[PDB]
Amino acid sequence: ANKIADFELPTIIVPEQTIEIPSIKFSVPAGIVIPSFQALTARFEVDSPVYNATWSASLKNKADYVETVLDSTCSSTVQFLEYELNVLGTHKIEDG
Amino acid sequence: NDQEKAHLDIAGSLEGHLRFLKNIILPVYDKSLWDFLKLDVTTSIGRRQHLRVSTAFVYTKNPNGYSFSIPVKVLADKFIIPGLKLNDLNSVLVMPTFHVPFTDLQVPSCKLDFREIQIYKKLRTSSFALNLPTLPEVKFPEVD
Repeated sequence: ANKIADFELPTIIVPEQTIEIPSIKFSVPAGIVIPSFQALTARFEVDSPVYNATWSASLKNKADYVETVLDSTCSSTVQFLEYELNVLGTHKIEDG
Repeated sequence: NDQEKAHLDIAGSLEGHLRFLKNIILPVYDKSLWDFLKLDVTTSIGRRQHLRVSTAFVYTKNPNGYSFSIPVKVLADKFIIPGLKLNDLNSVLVMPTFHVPFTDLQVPSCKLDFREIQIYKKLRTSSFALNLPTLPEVKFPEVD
């Protein structure tokens, strides 16, 4: 710089720097864990002040028997539109 | 969605002012809406009108249920797993320490087993750097 323009460059001193490497973690599988079926519930409800209907399906697995309960109820403004249906079914499996 | 149960719930609420339309008369029946329906509230005059819909789905599962996992033995600082005992290959291989030239990496020795599986809980890497004059030397400290 002094050779080319009679002007020396200011000296730069860039000090230590600390670069962070995050604590990385790799998780690999060990075994399978498949949950057992216990209960499944599905409920559908509609409400209107001309029509109120509710369906409920419940499928349960207790011991060695599956239970299935179905409810279907409906109400309306007409005296022949309000019903109730119920179903209960037990199915026990014993060595086939 | 978690490790206990699955839950899907959707709800919908509809509100309006359907009042001027509840006041309709059926000329074919010669009777009105609410008269034929035999319903007065919300129907005779028509007040604020509502409609509700709800859908619920719940499944219950066991966090363990049927858990088939590989047996692992933890004694002090290593995991030992009784793998298949096939006497075909060598018994055990010991790899001593090796120094990588042009650096300061220190790899400790290892003992690999064929019949079983031995892994070291903690692995230690010493600090190492390069040799660059008047240059920013990147020194990597030890890591466990």
